[PDB]
Amino acid sequence: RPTFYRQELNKTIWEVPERYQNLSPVGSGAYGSVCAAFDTKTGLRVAVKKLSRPFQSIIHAKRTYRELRLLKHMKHENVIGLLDVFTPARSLEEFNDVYLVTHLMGADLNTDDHVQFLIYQILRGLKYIHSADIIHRDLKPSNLAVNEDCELKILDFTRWYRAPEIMLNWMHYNQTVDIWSVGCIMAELLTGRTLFPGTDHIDQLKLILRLVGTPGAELLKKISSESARNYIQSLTQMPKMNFANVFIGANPLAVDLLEKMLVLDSDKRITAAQALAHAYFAQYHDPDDEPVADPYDQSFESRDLLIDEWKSLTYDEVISFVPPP
Ligand SMILES: Cc1ccc(-n2nc(C(C)(C)C)cc2NC(=O)Nc2ccc(OCCN3CCOCC3)c3ccccc23)cc1
Repeated sequence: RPTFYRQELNKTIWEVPERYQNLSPVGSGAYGSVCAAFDTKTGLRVAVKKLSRPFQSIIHAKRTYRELRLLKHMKHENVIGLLDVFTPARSLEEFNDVYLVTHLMGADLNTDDHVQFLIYQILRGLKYIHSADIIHRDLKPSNLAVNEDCELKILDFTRWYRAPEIMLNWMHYNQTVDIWSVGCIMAELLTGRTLFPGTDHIDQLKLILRLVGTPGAELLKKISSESARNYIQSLTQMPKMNFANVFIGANPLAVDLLEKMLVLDSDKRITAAQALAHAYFAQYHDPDDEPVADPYDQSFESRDLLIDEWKSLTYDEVISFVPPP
């Protein structure tokens, strides 16, 4: 048990071990608040997350446990991972706050070579997480860490990048909702503008159908919601657009990979595994270093336990954490 020192950053207090210095507020909000700091034990700059009120409700305590256990299983280059994780209390009774650490990467994702490297790393990071049965569901430029080397990591701190089959609100889509999010990002990189800046769910939907055109008899026969079907079918029939003319001036392999990422039928959208195998990442693909992730247990997701129960479980995770080599 190292020396823990206290300090009031923003409207918040911070009680972290001596080894972390130059605590510089970087961001706060709906999650906890992050501070950039320097790790004298390893010489590296880090990002430290102080989870808000870890266990103020059952949703807070469950969510807490869910972040810790994920990041504790996440070990990939193109995916945020756990350097350290600590707290100032000894014994479960005193356990009140949790802090997380990671490689300070600087800047958020917010040149055909640059969109080539950049996007390749997202799909590489996605295939991995997805291979563990995890779906980001919140993929957007602000959730993509990138250093000056253009090296990019995925994390999770709009509707604009959300998949169609979840604007209407589906109860069980697939992992490719993430692939749609990528296609939206790749389009922003190449053009500079937000593909679908819908002002509302319904608006956003109009926007999306304008480019991709409205559903076919095959897709339509795949929606249970009369409401959802009634909303879509109730929109003026629209011809899908000529992506070529939409993204004129871009490498036609990038245009072609897009056509495969922005398909309304999640059942016919390209997966990450498959995306990496596109000709657009020929200069970067290598099937021998696009790893998958060990098996991830999220059966806990299904249960409803007491806050103290969720709390103990997390206490446990903390103390059983082993730092990377
Ligand atoms: C409940 C919950 C469960 C899971 C998540 N979740 N899911 C993912 C995956 C899917 C991408 C693996 C990632 C996360 N969690 C995070 O992305 N958490 C974080 C966000 C931003 C951070 O630092 C921001 C500062 N930024 C980082 C890089 O350096 C520059 C600044 C963090 C710093 C230290 C520890 C966690 C951080 C989130 C919440």
